[PDB]
Amino acid sequence: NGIVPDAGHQGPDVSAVNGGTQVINIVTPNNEGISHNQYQDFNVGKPGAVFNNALEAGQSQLAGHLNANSNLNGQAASLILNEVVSRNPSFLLGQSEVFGIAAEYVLSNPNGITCDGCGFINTSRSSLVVGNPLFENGQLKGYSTLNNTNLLSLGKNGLNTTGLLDLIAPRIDSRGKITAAEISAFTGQNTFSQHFDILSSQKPVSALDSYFFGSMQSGRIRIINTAEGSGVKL
Amino acid sequence: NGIVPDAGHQGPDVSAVNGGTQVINIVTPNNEGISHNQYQDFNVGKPGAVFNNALEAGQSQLAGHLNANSNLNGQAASLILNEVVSRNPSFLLGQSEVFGIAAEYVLSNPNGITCDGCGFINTSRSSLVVGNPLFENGQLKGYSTLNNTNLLSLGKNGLNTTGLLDLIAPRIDSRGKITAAEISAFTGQNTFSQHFDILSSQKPVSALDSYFFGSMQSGRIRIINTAEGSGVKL
Repeated sequence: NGIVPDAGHQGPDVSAVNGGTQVINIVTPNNEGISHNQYQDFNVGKPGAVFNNALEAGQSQLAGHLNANSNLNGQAASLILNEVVSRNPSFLLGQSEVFGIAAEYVLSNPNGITCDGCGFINTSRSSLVVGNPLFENGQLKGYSTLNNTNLLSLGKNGLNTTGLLDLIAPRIDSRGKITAAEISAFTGQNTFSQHFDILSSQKPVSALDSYFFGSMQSGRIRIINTAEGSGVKL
Repeated sequence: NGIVPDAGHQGPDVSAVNGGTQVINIVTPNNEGISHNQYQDFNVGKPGAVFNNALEAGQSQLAGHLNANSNLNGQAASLILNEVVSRNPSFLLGQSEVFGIAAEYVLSNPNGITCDGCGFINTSRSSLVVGNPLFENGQLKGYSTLNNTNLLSLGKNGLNTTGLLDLIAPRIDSRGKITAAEISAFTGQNTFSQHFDILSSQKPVSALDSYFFGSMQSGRIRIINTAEGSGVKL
């Protein structure tokens, strides 16, 4: 059971189909179209995980036939925000599929995220954020990696998606092949808008060095490091 | 004598001061402010090279006191375009200084460019183009790396500038520390605007792989590879 929802209102319904693939019936989107899901644990194993963003029944790639997600109330998410609220880091070793209506996908975990052979299916954009979402008056205002020195790690088996990819962390350590339509990596201690515009930056008390080994199979790569002094090694 | 001007109208006056530092009195800018300099050979050694873009006499960093460049006729270049028109590749092993009015700097050499401990002083933007400039009706229209498989190489001693940096080539092989305000690397077989907007791209007949080893000390890095299939290894 890699994914364990929070007990409260923003905990989605989580189950599994024969073979171990996890199925997540994401919570009702708010009026902005954001499904804000909170978790005590968020990990994807080799059998993968399916996030049900469907308004009609149909065939998922990883978990077979599923009904429409009743939680949606006829209103598919524009953004599936997965927020780890505990101190547990995340490990992604398999595919995350959005079943139904294609959406943006975010995993935020300020304790650390590791991706080793992970991928994202039917996402327009997927973002991995070692940091927290920022909310004002119940609305998403952006993200923060301030005062955080934890790591976004990408292992030897890499990361694949047909969509856009954002990698957001105090520091990144990547050792595998990253395949994506576009890759954006933002490092350092920053605050961000909803769309990962950098709004502010702070100088870390100690060096925050990032390391990119391996190939990046993408037509467009951007790397922004705001940690004045700290570098990007390739 | 690393730098040898073309014999014609666009060949600048090239000399040297005691110690071997080369001094280039760039040609009269056109009405767009472009000083279009043509060369049989263009190489910068450890003593460096000073491009005289000065309207008044003064002190250069690398070559001591110089007069204003008489060729300017009171009209400093906005862009110093250095074009190698022969089949000779370029090696840059030292600093290129713009003396006088800060300008944009371009070196175009479709035969190949190698930079090992090179740098750029008093440039707002410096671009290394393994490719040719494109001219229509006497005006600069952009650049081309089409039908070219040659290499932009950066060696163990790296490249330093306080300004923006563009690296434009069919393929790039970098093994050292690149320090710049911003780094833009565009690889593949492309046509470009004057400002390195990609206007067209072609699929190369064979793979054009680029390799980035070493650190990139810059707050903003962009890598665009249009060679569908070919990758970027870090």
